[PDB]
Amino acid sequence: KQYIISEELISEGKWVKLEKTTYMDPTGKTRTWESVKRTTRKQTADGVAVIPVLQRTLHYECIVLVKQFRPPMGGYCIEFPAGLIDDGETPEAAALRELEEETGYKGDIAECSPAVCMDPGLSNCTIHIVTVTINGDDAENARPKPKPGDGEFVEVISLPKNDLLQRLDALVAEEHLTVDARVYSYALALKHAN
Amino acid sequence: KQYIISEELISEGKWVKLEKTTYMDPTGKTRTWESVKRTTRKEQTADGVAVIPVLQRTLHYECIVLVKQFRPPMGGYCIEFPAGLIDDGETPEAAALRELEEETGYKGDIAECSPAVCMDPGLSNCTIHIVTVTINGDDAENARPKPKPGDGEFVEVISLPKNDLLQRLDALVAEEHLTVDARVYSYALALKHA
Ligand SMILES: CCn1cc(CNC(=O)c2cccnc2)cn1
Ligand SMILES: [Cl-]
Ligand SMILES: [Mg+2]
Ligand SMILES: [Mg+2]
Ligand SMILES: [Mg+2]
Ligand SMILES: [Mg+2]
Repeated sequence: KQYIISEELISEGKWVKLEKTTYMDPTGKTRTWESVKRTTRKQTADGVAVIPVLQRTLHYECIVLVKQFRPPMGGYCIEFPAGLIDDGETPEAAALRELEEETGYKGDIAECSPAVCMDPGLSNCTIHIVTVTINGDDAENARPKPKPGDGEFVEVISLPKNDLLQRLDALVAEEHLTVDARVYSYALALKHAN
Repeated sequence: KQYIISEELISEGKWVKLEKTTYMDPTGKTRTWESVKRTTRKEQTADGVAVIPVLQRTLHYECIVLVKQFRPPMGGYCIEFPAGLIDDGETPEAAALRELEEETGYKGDIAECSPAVCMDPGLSNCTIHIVTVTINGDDAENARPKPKPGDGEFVEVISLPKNDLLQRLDALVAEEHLTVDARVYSYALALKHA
């Protein structure tokens, strides 16, 4: 019933563009929206985010997160490891690679979402969420080696899965960090389950 | 270590702008980023709210109330938590309960309110509060609830059982062209993972 009629470029940077989208509303009235897109998409999605479940015997299961300065936020954020998918790369492969580069952990794929939207009122940006388990007792994950790309500066923060939401709240309260909405949503549901 | 040095307007719409962000990297070197912001944020502690609405009714399994809308940036239909921008002077809780009623017809009760969390921090400064609200589906107010959508706003309500959320989302994605939001999918995943 609703659909895109046209898109007008407003401004294109190296990484991001802003468009004016014209669309037909379900009454048959014509309407405009300001839309953001990445200039990098080729892929099933722009990016992957990895939910990394660190499993060590005789320990709580942990969710492995990352902390990094985010220029658009003007501050540090706590997030799932994540990055853009390389042209020709599979989401699964992008997940294991990003996870290794950002955390040093080598992990196994458990499940992979369809493409899901990041902020559909604002952008067309999509990701695959990839659940990965990490056998923390294997020698390759003993002293995990983070291999950052150029200009990446990532701190790793592992938090117990069964207390994730209280732990994140603590970090916000004391460290003045910004938690990612997908992280926070996952944490909420761990508490809301049953 | 890292901080913003300057922010230069590249293009400003009515709703969104694009900025050339200059910052200090942790090595002491100056770098740039392209940043999206909204033009609408004033003194709100966040741009918007998303509501996690837990519909509770005697002798029913709890349902998560979700909305389906056409999203011009995406060029299609998306399934999301009920959400909107926080009006100037409005509390996040008030905005959550107001958007929930407008989008779904339901009158909720506040359960909890997150701190400001980031929507896509590699791209934008956009933030929300994620507000958990219970809905007393036994109350006569919530019996046959009518959305009160604004001018040009057209929302469908989809209530799904919490205890099977991920499979039910997967089944809807299998039947039609539509994208699930990343926060909704994250929440459904953690419910499975718990
Ligand atoms: C469908 C009816 N309607 C019109 C508006 C006004 N436009 C915007 O809020 C907006 C925000 C971000 C980018 N572009 C446009 C809100 N609902
Ligand atoms: Cl798991
Ligand atoms: Mg990354
Ligand atoms: Mg990376
Ligand atoms: Mg809305
Ligand atoms: Mg609304």
